[PDB]
Amino acid sequence: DTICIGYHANNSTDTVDTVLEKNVTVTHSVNLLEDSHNGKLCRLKGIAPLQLGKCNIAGWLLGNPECDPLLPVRSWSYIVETPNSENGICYPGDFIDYEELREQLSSVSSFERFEIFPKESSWPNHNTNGVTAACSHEGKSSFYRNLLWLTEKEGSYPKLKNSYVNKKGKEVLVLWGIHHPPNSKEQQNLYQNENAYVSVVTSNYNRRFTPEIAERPKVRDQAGRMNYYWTLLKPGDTIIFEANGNLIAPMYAFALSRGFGSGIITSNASMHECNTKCQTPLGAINSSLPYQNIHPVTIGECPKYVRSAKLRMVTGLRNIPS
Amino acid sequence: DTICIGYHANNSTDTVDTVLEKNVTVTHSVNLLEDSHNGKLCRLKGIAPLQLGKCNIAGWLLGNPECDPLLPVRSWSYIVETPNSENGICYPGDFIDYEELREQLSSVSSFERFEIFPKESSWPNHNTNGVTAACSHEGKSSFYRNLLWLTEKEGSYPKLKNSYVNKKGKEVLVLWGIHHPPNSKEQQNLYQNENAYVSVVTSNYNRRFTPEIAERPKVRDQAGRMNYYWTLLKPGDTIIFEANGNLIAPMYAFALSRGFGSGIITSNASMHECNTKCQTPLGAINSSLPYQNIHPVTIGECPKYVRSAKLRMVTGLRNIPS
Amino acid sequence: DTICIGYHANNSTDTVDTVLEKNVTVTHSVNLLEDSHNGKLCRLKGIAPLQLGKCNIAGWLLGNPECDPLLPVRSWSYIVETPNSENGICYPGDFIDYEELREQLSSVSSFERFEIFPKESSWPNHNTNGVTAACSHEGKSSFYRNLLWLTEKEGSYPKLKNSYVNKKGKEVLVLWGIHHPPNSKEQQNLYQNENAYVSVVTSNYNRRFTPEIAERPKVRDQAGRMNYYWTLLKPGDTIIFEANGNLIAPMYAFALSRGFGSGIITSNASMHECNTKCQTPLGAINSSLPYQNIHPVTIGECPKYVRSAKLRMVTGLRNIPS
Amino acid sequence: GLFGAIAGFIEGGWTGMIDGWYGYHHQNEQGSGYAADQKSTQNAINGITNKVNTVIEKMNIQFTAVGKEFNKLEKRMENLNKKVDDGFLDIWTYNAELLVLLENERTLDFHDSNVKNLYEKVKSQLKNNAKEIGNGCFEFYHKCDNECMESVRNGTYDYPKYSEESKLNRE
Amino acid sequence: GLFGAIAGFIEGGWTGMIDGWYGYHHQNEQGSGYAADQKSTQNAINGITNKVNTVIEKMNIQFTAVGKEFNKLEKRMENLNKKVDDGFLDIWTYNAELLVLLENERTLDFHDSNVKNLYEKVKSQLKNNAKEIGNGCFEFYHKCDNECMESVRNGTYDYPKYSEESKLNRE
Amino acid sequence: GLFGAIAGFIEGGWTGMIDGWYGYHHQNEQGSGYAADQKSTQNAINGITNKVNTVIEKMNIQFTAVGKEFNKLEKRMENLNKKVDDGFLDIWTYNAELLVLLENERTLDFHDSNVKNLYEKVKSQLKNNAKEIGNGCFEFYHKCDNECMESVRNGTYDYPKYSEESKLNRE
Amino acid sequence: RALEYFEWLSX
Amino acid sequence: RALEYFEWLSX
Amino acid sequence: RALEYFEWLSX
Ligand SMILES: *[C@@H]1O[C@H](CO)[C@@H](O[C@@H]2O[C@H](CO)[C@@H](O)[C@H](O)[C@H]2NC(C)=O)[C@H](O)[C@H]1NC(C)=O
Ligand SMILES: *[C@@H]1O[C@H](CO)[C@@H](O[C@@H]2O[C@H](CO)[C@@H](O)[C@H](O)[C@H]2NC(C)=O)[C@H](O)[C@H]1NC(C)=O
Ligand SMILES: *[C@@H]1O[C@H](CO)[C@@H](O[C@@H]2O[C@H](CO)[C@@H](O)[C@H](O)[C@H]2NC(C)=O)[C@H](O)[C@H]1NC(C)=O
Ligand SMILES: *[C@@H]1O[C@H](CO)[C@@H](O)[C@H](O)[C@H]1NC(C)=O
Ligand SMILES: *[C@@H]1O[C@H](CO)[C@@H](O)[C@H](O)[C@H]1NC(C)=O
Ligand SMILES: *[C@@H]1O[C@H](CO)[C@@H](O)[C@H](O)[C@H]1NC(C)=O
Ligand SMILES: *[C@@H]1O[C@H](CO)[C@@H](O)[C@H](O)[C@H]1NC(C)=O
Ligand SMILES: *[C@@H]1O[C@H](CO)[C@@H](O)[C@H](O)[C@H]1NC(C)=O
Ligand SMILES: *[C@@H]1O[C@H](CO)[C@@H](O)[C@H](O)[C@H]1NC(C)=O
Ligand SMILES: *[C@@H]1O[C@H](CO)[C@@H](O)[C@H](O)[C@H]1NC(C)=O
Ligand SMILES: *[C@@H]1O[C@H](CO)[C@@H](O)[C@H](O)[C@H]1NC(C)=O
Ligand SMILES: *[C@@H]1O[C@H](CO)[C@@H](O)[C@H](O)[C@H]1NC(C)=O
Repeated sequence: DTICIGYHANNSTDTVDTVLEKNVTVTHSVNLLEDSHNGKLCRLKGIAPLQLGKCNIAGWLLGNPECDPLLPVRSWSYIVETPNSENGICYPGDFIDYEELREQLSSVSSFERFEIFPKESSWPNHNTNGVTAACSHEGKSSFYRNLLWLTEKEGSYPKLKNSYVNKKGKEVLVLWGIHHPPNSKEQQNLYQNENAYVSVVTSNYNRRFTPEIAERPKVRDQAGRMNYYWTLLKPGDTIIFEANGNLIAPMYAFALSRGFGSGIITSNASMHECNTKCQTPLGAINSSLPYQNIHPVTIGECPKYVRSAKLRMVTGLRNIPS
Repeated sequence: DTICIGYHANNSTDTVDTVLEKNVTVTHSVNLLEDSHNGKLCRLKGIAPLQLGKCNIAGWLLGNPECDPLLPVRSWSYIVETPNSENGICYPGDFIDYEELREQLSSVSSFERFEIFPKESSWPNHNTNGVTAACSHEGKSSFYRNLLWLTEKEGSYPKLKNSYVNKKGKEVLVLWGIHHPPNSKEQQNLYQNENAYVSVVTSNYNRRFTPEIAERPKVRDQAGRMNYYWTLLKPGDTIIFEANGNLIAPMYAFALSRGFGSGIITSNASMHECNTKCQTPLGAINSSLPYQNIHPVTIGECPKYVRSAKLRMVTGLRNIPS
Repeated sequence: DTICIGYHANNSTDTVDTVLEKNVTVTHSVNLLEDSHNGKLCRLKGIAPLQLGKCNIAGWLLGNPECDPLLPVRSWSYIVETPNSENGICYPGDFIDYEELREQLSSVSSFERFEIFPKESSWPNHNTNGVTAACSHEGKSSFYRNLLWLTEKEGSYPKLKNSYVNKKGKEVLVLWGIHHPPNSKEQQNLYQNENAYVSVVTSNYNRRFTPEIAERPKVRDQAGRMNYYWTLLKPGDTIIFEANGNLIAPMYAFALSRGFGSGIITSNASMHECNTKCQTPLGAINSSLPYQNIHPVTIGECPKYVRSAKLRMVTGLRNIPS
Repeated sequence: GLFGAIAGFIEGGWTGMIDGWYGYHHQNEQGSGYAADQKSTQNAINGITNKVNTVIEKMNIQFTAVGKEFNKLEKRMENLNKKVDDGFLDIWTYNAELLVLLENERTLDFHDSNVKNLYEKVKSQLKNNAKEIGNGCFEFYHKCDNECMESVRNGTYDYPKYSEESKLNRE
Repeated sequence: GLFGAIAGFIEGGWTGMIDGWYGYHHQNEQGSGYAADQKSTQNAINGITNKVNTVIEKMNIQFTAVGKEFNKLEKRMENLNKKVDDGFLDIWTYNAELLVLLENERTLDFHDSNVKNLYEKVKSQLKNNAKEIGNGCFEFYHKCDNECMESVRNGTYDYPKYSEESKLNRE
Repeated sequence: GLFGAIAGFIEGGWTGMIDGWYGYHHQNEQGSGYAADQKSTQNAINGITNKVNTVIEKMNIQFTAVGKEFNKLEKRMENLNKKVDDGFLDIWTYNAELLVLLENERTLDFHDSNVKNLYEKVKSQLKNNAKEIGNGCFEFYHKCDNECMESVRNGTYDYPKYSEESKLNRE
Repeated sequence: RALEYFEWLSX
Repeated sequence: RALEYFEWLSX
Repeated sequence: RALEYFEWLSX
């Protein structure tokens, strides 16, 4: 009569590494590293992302004509740019503190596009029909949907001074532009004053802009330049524009709402009818595992990114079916 | 006759966690995590902190009238601001590179407030009595203790040009201001020149300031603005001011000494007659433990901050009094 | 008859630390911490470094006369500055975005110094012989090798406008300067226009410079100033200079090639005929060990820097020859 | 392993023991068979469950983390941001891989120890009423029916009850 | 535990042994009592002292660390500074908690090993002059007075001196 | 140590065993001598080689890392860059030193375990044909020539072959 | 997580 | 630190 | 790395 003591064994082919030995076949084990995604852009906690289509942030914010127009009000969980964004700034020039603006938009969860300065109504004694071929649409020369190219009317550019009081109860993103002709002849033909200036003030913002005329290499067949500026007008505060030339005036502005967990990602994937808690530029992750090796860029509640190819924890025994 | 081998046991109720098992009662154990503070602001290695009272850094440096005046010379181990600092910049405007200035002050251990440009003596043919209601004191309209509002005298504002040679043997923080009237009428009534300018130079500093006139939303009942500037004048070097208007001149400046281990903290607690080696905004820590979960902001020789609620090391045995 | 079981022992005096016990003598052990260097500057993967001799980056780029002239074309693996670099900016003034420029040069692997605007040929109707004592060479007053001090000729300073088209097929670093006289008398004597200006444009760069006249403390016996500017002209793009005074024109520019693994180090050591895979400011490291305590600054493939004095792994047994 | 049982003096595992990690095999007149020890298996499961769960718990939820952009005159800040991201990534990859290796080693050792401890528990229960025939087996010096076997398995083996018969067979 | 002594074949601890971690209890004609083993207790104390002290030593003094401020046009730099502070905090919280857990496990194992080693040392000293009656106790096959007991405790037990009498009682 | 063999019941090492980590010493009529056990030495070497190599592998190549410069109005960014460099340095110094300490402890324990396991393997092979005379030695109850010794060393000892003679000498 | 490797475990 | 848990220890 | 501590090892 005999009794023996022994241990479990099974057919498993799971292998784990240890310090003293690599590649040990074990009976049981747990994988801690997520490596699978669904290859789709999804809703994040039930909220769809903001897709900019053919535009980047600049093209969308300035109102590039080539980009399909979005609904007046939007709410999102994250912003998606496409890698090949052909439509951005269409009239050559610098967009000041653009990166800072993107970083601001990274915590915005909603916008309302509203007419801050109505077209035919706000700039009397000035022309508002200025267009350009650098910003073409359907072949014809056009211009930014959110801005207005003010020029001389009937041989004169009278000093304008207009203002907006923010009664939206939220921050209002106001954008404008400053035009820089390549010569003084064009400066006179457009704004009738060689010593022009633009002034923009709020309670906490205070800037003055002066035309700087010089011949420049052609960009998008333009020797002139256009510098783009922006400011966030606090609730209740007032913004004042004052100019006698060169002002690319605001026409539409954005009432903004703040949120958490958002961000801007560059992605190729397509939006699908699906929901997730974790979104990467390559696809959505549905996992409760502590690590992932899919992508460093994550939106939502995601596992920690690591470079590892394998993170497998043994729980069972050294497997010896022999 | 018998002899047995056994181990210690005691009444202890200390519990520690392990990997395989949580919450194990043990005979002995050491706590590594400090979680107690005295709730007071103390001396740090025998040196009292700099308390700004009702002021923040800006209000103290500009010389806001509402803030009790400090002794001419001070030495400290750290700087304390109160959360509700009502008295800062009293006349609306931007304080350029303010954050950088705070960072400079973070390694300053002493100041001497001295008269760099004596009031009645340095700006002849100009008025020096300018005051405002935005900077009121005891009801009456007043002005910064460290600055001087130079205006026109007897219908004229002659070009001034004054200089200071630094013979303190230390860095000298010099502050000044540039005023921006809301209209040209006020510009003329104050400085008698519409094309005014201010110039400030040292061996390594070189800046020119131009008035920018425009109507602005009222801030503290002021449509005008005042931009504040600063520079550190090296030992032996000379600073030169030159202007024909809009200069808010320096009157008092600061001779500064550098030190180590200092910093600026926002705190509610009160100063007491006590001494410590480690100070947090919530209170002082007296411990030699390696970790603390009290506050991320520390001044002095402190334990490392962690989020942990518990870090207890076992030293004794698994306690089994049964 | 007897048989015994035992273990190895030897004469070794290697000691290692453990958690429960320090300083244990063992039979075998591996050192993981590299602490030896050869005290020399070496080639890195077969490419010699760029040594600036008496110059720093500023002095080399501007063309300080005191610094021996380098060959027209150079290629390197890292850039070396000496601690005591006496020759840098020789005419007092600010070098704008200098730090950013250094950071650009940190990924440059080659330069070609070429004449972008030939001396007698590009600025007709202007004098090009301007020199100064702040930039002396061999006793005589001289000037930057890469820049040209344009002044009035025959009592007049006609508006100049010159341009360069980049056909190098690489980025071209262009540097220039803006002079600021201490008084208007000198401004007139040099540039014959009190309202002078300088304009520099490319497809993506656009800046305008205005003389600012004021008396300044003497630096290197100069009350005037000279501000230095730079831009990277993309392949195919065109840079345009336009001025009626104060322009310190470019004469030589740099065609630049990008590389990886480079950097700028400050070192005392000397270049030798030797090669390494890892270079530190103190000397070269030849090791395959995972750690080093020699220096935090490394170029190439180096062990990870740690503060440790000792990192020795035991492999053998506790050594008990008793 | 560290305790010498698994892949040691007990060469291999039992594919036939399907209801636990550690267990018994018996052979007597009534027949033969496998039966896992639940007290030890359930202790090991509790332990390793708590180990896995702590490895998961120590890693916090990674909330939103996306890239930033910098203009052509902010190369230093861009490289510093990159330096930060790469540093943190190195450190976490290192931490994860190392923790998994260490804990794997300790887990195999833990199992080895459980098997050895079970064996020793049985040995000390049986004393000289049986002999160690190697490979983790005991040969009784007496008849051990199902009830006897079960008394051994649930830790209530009655040594005096079989001491005489065992002494006789051992002679 | 890993070595099977503490909470193992030696079920519980002794509240009555107040002068050490590991020790003895004896019973003879002269009486009974507890006496800790100092050689092993003092070795364990040395070890664990060095462990605690190294855990403290590896953490450097945290010198002054305060927040910075950023204007409304420096959001990126503010978020990068925050990212740095939060990253370092995560890593140190992780490191601290993990190190404490690991070392706690190893400490309990260390104690278990010390008790087992002491037991085995005694067993090997006594050989067949006594019998293992379980629970970590030995029953002598001979009279063992205070002097004998002490010889066992300080590792100088004279086996041949009692071999005959033991052989007779063991029969 | 943790398993009680090295610096334990086997007090010291052998300077005379020059061809391995663990081994034997024998004494019979034909003479005496040392001979290392290769099966265990080679297993230990494999293990520790893999340990060292992983400690090296887990540390990636440190590519180019140099300082940056900041103007007098960028103190915050300079201090943030410094904060980053110092933080990463603290963390890596900590990680390195701790990993080396932990692994050293485990390595000594590993050796201790190998020696104990070898001893137990021999003991279980010999059974009552020899007696444990302490210090890791066995005294045979029979004549054990070179061939017998080698059978013990390479794990093929024939117990029944010497059982009778041993029984007689043991009496 | 729960390790349901055997069917009589408690969790 | 010192572990004064028993009164005959050496430190 | 390779630990050539004895001369009959395999690596
Ligand atoms: C890791 O171990 C696995 C076994 O668990 C090895 O895979 C086996 O390799 C042998 C030899 O080629 C094959 O006959 C088996 O069919 C393999 N098993 C499986 C499940 O694939 C593997 O070779 C080892 N790898 C390393 C790198 O050591
Ligand atoms: C951790 O263990 C402690 C024991 O050390 C537990 O506290 C005991 O819980 C029982 C059950 O409620 C009480 O009867 C005792 O009075 C408690 N002791 C003390 C000192 O409070 C505790 O429940 C355990 N906690 C966890 C989360 O496992
Ligand atoms: C660490 O251990 C070494 C032994 O490996 C000690 O060095 C020995 O110290 C004794 C006492 O002074 C000397 O007689 C020996 O000659 C030393 N050996 C060598 C090789 O130098 C050393 O003292 C220990 N150090 C610490 C800090 O514990
Ligand atoms: C192993 O065998 C089980 C049955 O015992 C079977 O369910 C399973 O599919 C097999 N696993 C693999 C991976 O072959
Ligand atoms: C995630 O996957 C699990 C596994 O099937 C499933 O239970 C759950 O419904 C999924 N959730 C989402 C949001 O996809
Ligand atoms: C435990 O008992 C000791 C006396 O042995 C006594 O001093 C102590 O106060 C008790 N501790 C607690 C926490 O009850
Ligand atoms: C800190 O606390 C300890 C504990 O009582 C005391 O010895 C020491 O004097 C205290 N020091 C200070 C500065 O409070
Ligand atoms: C130790 O002895 C060996 C010979 O066994 C000799 O080669 C070696 O040089 C000695 N080592 C030292 C450090 O004394
Ligand atoms: C580095 O040192 C090793 C050790 O002698 C040598 O084999 C190798 O040639 C050296 N390489 C260089 C580049 O110095
Ligand atoms: C095992 O012991 C238990 C007592 O805990 C006893 O009731 C049981 O009957 C024994 N085994 C069986 C089921 O015979
Ligand atoms: C224990 O042994 C020591 C020798 O080391 C001996 O002197 C002592 O007397 C023994 N115990 C006692 C105190 O009887
Ligand atoms: C040891 O055993 C082997 C069989 O594996 C046998 O061939 C050999 O002869 C034995 N030892 C010697 C060399 O006598």
